[PDB]
Amino acid sequence: TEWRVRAISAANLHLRTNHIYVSSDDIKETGYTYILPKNVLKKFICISDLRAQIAGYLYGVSPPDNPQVKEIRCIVMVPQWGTHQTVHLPGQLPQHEYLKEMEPLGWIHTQPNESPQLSPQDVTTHAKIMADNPSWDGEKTIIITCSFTPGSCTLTAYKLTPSGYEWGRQNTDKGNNPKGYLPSHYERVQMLLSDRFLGFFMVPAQSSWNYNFMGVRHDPNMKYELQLANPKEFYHEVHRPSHFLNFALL
Amino acid sequence: PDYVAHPERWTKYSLEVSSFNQDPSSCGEGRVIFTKPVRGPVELAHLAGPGFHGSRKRSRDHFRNK
Amino acid sequence: LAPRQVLDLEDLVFTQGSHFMANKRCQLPDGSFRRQRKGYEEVHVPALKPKPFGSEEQLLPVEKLPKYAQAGFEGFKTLNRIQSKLYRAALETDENLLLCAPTGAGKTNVALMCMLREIGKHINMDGTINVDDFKIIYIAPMRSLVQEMVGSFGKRLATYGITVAELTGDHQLCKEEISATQIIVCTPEKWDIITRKGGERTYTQLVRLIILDEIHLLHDDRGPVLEALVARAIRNIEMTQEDVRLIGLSATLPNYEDVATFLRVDPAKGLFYFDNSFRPVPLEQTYVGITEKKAIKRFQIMNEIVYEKIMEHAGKNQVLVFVHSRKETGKTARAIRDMCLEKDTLGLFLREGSASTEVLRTEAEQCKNLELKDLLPYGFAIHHAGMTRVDRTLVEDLFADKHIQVLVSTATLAWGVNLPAHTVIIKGTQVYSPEKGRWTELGALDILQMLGRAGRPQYDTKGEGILITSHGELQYYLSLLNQQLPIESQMVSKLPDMLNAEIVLGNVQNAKDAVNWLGYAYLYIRMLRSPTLYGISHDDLKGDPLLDQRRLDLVHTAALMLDKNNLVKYDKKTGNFQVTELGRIASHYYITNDTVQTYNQLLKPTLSEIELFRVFSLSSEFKNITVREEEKLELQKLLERVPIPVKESIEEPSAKINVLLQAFISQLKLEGFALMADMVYVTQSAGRLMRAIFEIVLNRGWAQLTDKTLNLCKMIDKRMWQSMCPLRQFRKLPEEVVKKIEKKNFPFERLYDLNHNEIGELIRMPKMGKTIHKYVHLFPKLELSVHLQPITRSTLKVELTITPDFQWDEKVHGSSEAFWILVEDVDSEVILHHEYFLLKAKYAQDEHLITFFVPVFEPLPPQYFIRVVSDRWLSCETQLPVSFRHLILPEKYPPPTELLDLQPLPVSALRNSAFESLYQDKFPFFNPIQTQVFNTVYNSDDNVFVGAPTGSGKTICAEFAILRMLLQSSEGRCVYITPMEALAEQVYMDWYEKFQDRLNKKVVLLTGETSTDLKLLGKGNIIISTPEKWDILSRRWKQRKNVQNINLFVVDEVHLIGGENGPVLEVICSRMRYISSQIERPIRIVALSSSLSNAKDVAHWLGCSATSTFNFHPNVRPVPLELHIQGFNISHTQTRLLSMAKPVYHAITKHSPKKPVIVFVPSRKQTRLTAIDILTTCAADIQRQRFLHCTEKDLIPYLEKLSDSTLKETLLNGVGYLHEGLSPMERRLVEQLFSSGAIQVVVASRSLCWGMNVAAHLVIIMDTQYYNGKIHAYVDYPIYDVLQMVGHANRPLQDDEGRCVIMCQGSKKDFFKKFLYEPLPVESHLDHCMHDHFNAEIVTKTIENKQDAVDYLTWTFLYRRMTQNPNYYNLQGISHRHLSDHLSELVEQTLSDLEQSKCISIEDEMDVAPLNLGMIAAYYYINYTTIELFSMSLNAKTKVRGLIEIISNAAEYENIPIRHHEDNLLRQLAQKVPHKLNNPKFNDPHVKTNLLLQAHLSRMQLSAELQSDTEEILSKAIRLIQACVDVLSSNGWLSPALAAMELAQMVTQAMWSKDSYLKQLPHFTSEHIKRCTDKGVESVFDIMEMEDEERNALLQLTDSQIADVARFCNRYPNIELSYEVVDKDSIRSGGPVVVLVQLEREEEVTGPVIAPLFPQKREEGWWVVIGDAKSNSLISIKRLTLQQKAKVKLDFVAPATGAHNYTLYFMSDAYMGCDQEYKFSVDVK
Repeated sequence: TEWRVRAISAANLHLRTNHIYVSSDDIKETGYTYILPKNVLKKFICISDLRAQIAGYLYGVSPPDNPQVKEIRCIVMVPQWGTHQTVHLPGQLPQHEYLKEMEPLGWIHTQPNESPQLSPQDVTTHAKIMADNPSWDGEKTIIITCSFTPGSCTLTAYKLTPSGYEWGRQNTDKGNNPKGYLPSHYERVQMLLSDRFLGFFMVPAQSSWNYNFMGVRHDPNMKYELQLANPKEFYHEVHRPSHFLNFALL
Repeated sequence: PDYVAHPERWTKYSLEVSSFNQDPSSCGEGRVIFTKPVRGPVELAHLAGPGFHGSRKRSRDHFRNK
Repeated sequence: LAPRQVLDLEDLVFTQGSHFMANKRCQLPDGSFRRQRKGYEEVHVPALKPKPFGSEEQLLPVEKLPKYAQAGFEGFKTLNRIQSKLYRAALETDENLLLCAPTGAGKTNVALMCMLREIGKHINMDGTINVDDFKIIYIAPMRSLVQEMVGSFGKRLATYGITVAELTGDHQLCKEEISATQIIVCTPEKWDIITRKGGERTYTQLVRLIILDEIHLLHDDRGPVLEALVARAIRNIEMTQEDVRLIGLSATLPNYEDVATFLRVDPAKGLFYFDNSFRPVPLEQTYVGITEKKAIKRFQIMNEIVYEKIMEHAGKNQVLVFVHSRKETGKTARAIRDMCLEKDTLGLFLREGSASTEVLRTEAEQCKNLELKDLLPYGFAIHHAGMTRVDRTLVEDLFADKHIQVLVSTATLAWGVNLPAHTVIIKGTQVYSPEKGRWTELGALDILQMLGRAGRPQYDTKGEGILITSHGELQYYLSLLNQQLPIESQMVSKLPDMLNAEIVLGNVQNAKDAVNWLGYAYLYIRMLRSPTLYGISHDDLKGDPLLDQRRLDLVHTAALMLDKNNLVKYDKKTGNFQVTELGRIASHYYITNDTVQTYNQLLKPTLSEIELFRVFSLSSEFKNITVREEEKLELQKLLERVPIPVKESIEEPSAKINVLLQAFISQLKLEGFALMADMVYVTQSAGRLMRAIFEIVLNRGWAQLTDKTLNLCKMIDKRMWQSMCPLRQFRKLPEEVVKKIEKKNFPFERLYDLNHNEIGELIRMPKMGKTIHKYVHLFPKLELSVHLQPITRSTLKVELTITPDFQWDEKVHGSSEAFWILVEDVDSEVILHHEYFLLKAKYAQDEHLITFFVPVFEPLPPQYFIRVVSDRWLSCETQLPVSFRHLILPEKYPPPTELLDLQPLPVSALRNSAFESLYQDKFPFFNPIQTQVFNTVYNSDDNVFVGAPTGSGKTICAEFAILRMLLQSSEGRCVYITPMEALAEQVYMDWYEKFQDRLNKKVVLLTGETSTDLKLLGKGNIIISTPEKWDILSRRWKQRKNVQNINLFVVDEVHLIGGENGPVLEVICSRMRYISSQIERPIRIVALSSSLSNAKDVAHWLGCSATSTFNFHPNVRPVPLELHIQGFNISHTQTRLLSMAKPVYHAITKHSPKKPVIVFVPSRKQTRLTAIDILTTCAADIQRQRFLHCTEKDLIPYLEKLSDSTLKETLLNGVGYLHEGLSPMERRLVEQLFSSGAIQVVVASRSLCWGMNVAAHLVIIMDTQYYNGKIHAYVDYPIYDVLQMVGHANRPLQDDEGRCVIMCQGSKKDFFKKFLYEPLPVESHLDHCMHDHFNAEIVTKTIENKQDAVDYLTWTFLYRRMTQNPNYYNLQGISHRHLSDHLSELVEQTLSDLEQSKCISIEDEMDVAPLNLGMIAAYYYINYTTIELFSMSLNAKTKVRGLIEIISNAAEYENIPIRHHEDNLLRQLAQKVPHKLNNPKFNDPHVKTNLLLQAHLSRMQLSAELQSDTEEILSKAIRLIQACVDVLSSNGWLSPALAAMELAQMVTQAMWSKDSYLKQLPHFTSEHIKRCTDKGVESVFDIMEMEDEERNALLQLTDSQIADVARFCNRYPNIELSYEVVDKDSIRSGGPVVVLVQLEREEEVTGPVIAPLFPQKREEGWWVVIGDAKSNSLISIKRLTLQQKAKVKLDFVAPATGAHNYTLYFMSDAYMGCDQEYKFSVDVK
């Protein structure tokens, strides 16, 4: 029942937005380059938690000039619940009118501790999403990990090689060290934060994205409908109605 | 903290053709041409343009008085 | 200014507060034997002997009282001694009264007598009373006393029909209920809050009497509230100069003369002081102070003292016990009973009177569960305000009837109910004060009130009041009760807050004003009469007799304290105060400055719920609240389980108050006596504190914190968390039912779809399904629709349509529901715009439209969010995202034309000397704009567009063009177009002397009539006209050659093309361009406009080249403009105007003290109100007559010609005012006075901005809004009107600058900031009004097919603007395909509507031809909707009653104003009019027009506003009736046509058909007609034939009267009609028949018709009609004008065969009784 301590800690999450470091200089120049607006990143960090991972699907479009740059125009929050190692998301991919023009570009998630490698749980999740829905191209989708460090948050991006995609779908182990996991599976893509344009959010209608507290009401086969509205923070009152109701019972 | 160890790898971010005055005789591009949007027995002639002088007592009884 | 010193307030603050005593030595009364008990010292004083009656001291009975005041006194035979002595003062005079009487005297009767006098000076003769003409305010210390007084006064005054209600508590935005009642009873702080709100003025407008009950509370800590209230009342009395009576009922204490001075009470005539001897029941009071300090032994000693004292009275008495705790009453009762049982075995049968009798009575009533069951069998009983239910109202009855022997009660009984007892004992005297945080000595006032009940007034002769307290330092009660405790002032402690409240209210604006205000405070009087106690030395007092230095030091210290907290910006140099919004909020919500500083420091845009609760806990209101060790266990228990975690704060007070607030919101219960008390205290504070925090964050623009604070406010109000089911807000639903819904984790939104059966199944209770389904739709819910169109590249015009979607219940929702409209950016982090939306029950279920402007920045946001949040209901909001995906921003406008620095052109630049003579007197040189334009506008001949700010002198450029035209062509003709008729008249008046006189060139002004317009255009060199007149003149341009050949066409104020009536201007300008293209002799176009951003579009539209386009920036005006904008964050319009009243005078003094000022107000009434307010404000200051610069002896000749009394009175003081009600002569006289400089200030209505021909140094605009009756809302001024008002603020000759101050609602401020300083963007609205112009073009054969209409659309300005700003016109792209598709759709939509109304005929989907309806609509210049309605409604048997209703339904009258409160007057008029309309909506222009037309026909006299509206209606009535005549004659219906002709002729003469024809004659009355009728005179012909002497004897005559009557008779038509049928014998079936009729008048008179009542000028028009009355068929009709001779022939087809009978009718549209009728027969062969 340390949710109170965690909420007190997460209340001071805007401070980390004052400084953000982005990995670079390790990426091969060949391939796509992804550009993330600052406002959606700041909001995503603000609505996150220090010990529970959250995730959001990325939708974007290439600028008309060149197709080697991907502009992430939107972030979609879906009914989800996460541990400190992985995020559980519904099987259904988000579907909405505004998403027709924008192609999926992968997903972005936070993690408590910065790690040099890419989490095998993340690799498995990405590979399984690829296998389930063919709308996700093998080379056009990326995993953006926003790891939390003392002071600031360190963004980095990864993509899956064909060998990694093959391994992930057949991987069943969910431990820290699965069988036959090697760094050749993933690769680093180039990502830049830019404030020259603004993105938006889409959140589930008739409900909220966070299901960490009412986890029993979350099923992988659940269906949802999106709406155009900014998400609420992790410890918002609507996310934990049991805490408010039980206290009244007291 | 890899950012302090290898600052070169990481990058710090603050994060805060028309035609006017048409007439029936016109041609060429820019001419706005209309296209379907595919969504009185009595004649009024005037329409469409063309003290105490003590006068003699009137004959009367040809007035309304009602 | 004077030197200012800083004095520590805490040094001069009386620390003891209400416990401070200045009596020092206390002289005991005559009987003062002291009985020490070795445990508690006792002091005894005897009852005072009543004062013997003096001479003529008989008690005055009700019979001697005034008869009107006898009612409300039933139950009393004669007044008491004190009441009788004050009878004269209360009833025979209005002197302010200060009553000092012993407690229990009965001052309530004196107050009632004063109220009766106030009512009796509102008797209203036959009417019972003037209930709505006055108001009385009652101020009482305790709310229980408030309720008691409300009940008593209601019972007394129910005979007078006056309702008295109490408004005390947390009421905010009080409803009309306060306006409904006349006597308001409340607590001092409650009234103080209401006054601080700034809405007090609309309440106290009728207030004439305020009663300050228990004004001896000044010594207490709440004294400063009373001091502030009294000082504010006195200052308002002096300012408004309205006498308001102040009556204070005080206890007998020293320094009462200081209070009498403080109350403006004359010591000789208003001060009444009665010592304790005058008490109706003298009492023997005993005081018991416990010497021992042992807390454990303290209660034992106190109980023993109570018991021994009670046992003395035994049972043959009645003992009342007072305690100060709800639970301590039962404790005391049970302890006393038990100790009587155990100590001496004293049985309770002693209490019971006469053994078993009446024991059954209490035994029968013993069946209660409020612990009375334990005590009711005996004499004991309890009575507490809290948790008593109905047991209170029954224990009161039982004790009143002398059955309960011992009654222990809380102090609330002393105020709530008047049940006297023989002896009263007060226990403890300690009360736990949560704000103090400890136990404190209770208020002296409450002790006095509850000790004033000793001894029944009727059944007792002696009283015994025993007061038990501590022996140490608590014997000062002797000074209190023995008339020895002086009243002291505590205002020093709360001086900064009182000063800040005054500063916010505007009563003070500088250290001088604050020093003057401090004089009315009781503290100043106390310092005068007792300097030593307040730290003032005698030397300082003698060297400063008025204590000016001390008062200024106090003012400076308070100002420094306020400035430190950033509440008031105060500069030491000038000693001036500036009000900050933080200070305004602090004053409105009654929070201390320390709390404000804490909030200002702590509040951040990123605060969460935890930090928000912590910030609330850190308020200074709870500084004294500490954490008691005994309650720490339960505090920790609650701390572990909380929904909002508490940041750190293990056991600090902040944690305590935080968890208390959370537990209160969660409706939790606690087991601590003290804990619940401070929980209640923090809740009561939390209401206002959270409201103030929400206001602060909302004003700061933060969005997330605003939402969180609003949710917290609503949760505190409703005592429920947001996560709970919203249905808990309805208190009717059972708790378990809603609990069942909450158990099912099921969203509330989905519950709308389910029906009652499905709901019952889901909740598992089928019975409750119907109630739940009913309550679901009761929940407030709105639907949002947004229409978005971009104005500029940085602003968007948003039109939000709000459609309520819930069933309205007055029980639940109430009179009105409030909503907050919030628009936010993508991140929902900044509130770009916000406003307050008020939904009224009357207008519920109706769509509401809200228009506002929001900015857009360079990175185009994806979308904006619009939120409508309920101000009261939890979980009641609607969010609508406004997508910008498809937005096309307008093109950035090019830079304005640079003002070249050229040496000014001398007037001798005009080569012609005659042209020079026009200006060589006015000025020697032109302003730089004119010099720059001169070459192009004079030497060149091409089209030129001039855009300059108002007052730059564009009229001189127009005159340049006219002079060039005259120079090149002697007979050249110029046309000048001005959108406003007032501007046209002003320009005509100006140019008449310039051209007609000096240059001898004809100048004419166009009028309504077409023939006169044609004559003027033919003989006029310079034509001045409005868009509508020139439109009707130029529609047939293919026929009138004069319209074709005009050398020059000048358009003034072309920027009004955007505003209303813009489409007519656009159409006439486009038609002029089209004519210029055709005629082959170009018509030069000179366009004058304000600074236009998109001047390129207008120049391209009008053919002006880029070199000849002069678009200047607004900062180019010759007289620089200094513009200031002030925002008033008040939603209510009346409250906003009342708050604006004084800032008008303040701005007048600040900006232009000695220079002319013009004030613009919304309405006509507000003009006079503002003039009077300015005069009162100036007279309140020592200036008085400062706005009058000439002697009154100079003014009297001007005032003689005036008629309005109020206007004359105001002008006598130097302030004038203007409105439409004033006669044109009066307005000209006022303008002449203002221009001459006699008066400095004039107040004008907004509708006179164009009309006025005067300039001022300062212009003040008020509220920038006006009520709209049709939409029952307020719509802001058009920007063009604001620009015109600003243009008045310039005097080039004598002013180096022009200043303008705009006062408007806070939201509107940004719009004025954007638009006023920058060039104005103008769009077109021709697309909405396309129908009439298309119909006119079709009739004129300009548009012969559907493609010709799309060609015609290309010439318009709309076509130009569609490319530049497509989204404004609902256009997607700017491609040729998009534009062509949109134009084709628009023209097809318009032509389909035209064909649906049978106005035109569409053949083969391409060709269009006109029809009769369109023809007549074009001929009479009438909207096509109106002619369609005429065609539909008119049938073959409509009468005049139907005709009037049809006419009043015309679209021309849709714009008739519906002003405020006109509904009552119209409803009253509705009974008077003959033809009553069924189901009248009085907020409907058509009903108003019908009523006004009927009144005009009935010659009824009514208000000036309604007369002004009647003139406007009669302006169009004639053309509408002629159109109806043509419509009826078209179908062939005879009788309706004749009825319509008679309707026209009787509207002209303003009489009904039944009225005798003599009503037309001037100076004729009902008796005049009666005398003629008896003689036999029935028609106007008779008097003309009657002899001069003979007719003179019939009626009374005067020279003027008979002269006018004869003049009318000469004008009366004497036409003779002779008709001829051509070839009567030879008429063939179906062959044409020619009927030739010749008519000629013998009189041969000239001139217009004589219609006195009809406003405009009418020329008589006749209707020769042939028809068959038998078959009601109109065969033919021919309209003509006589012109003293005429020869009219009309023809028709002979029907069938045989002899036919026809009736030739001759009718008139001007007079009555001149209509002729002939019958002829024809034969068909």
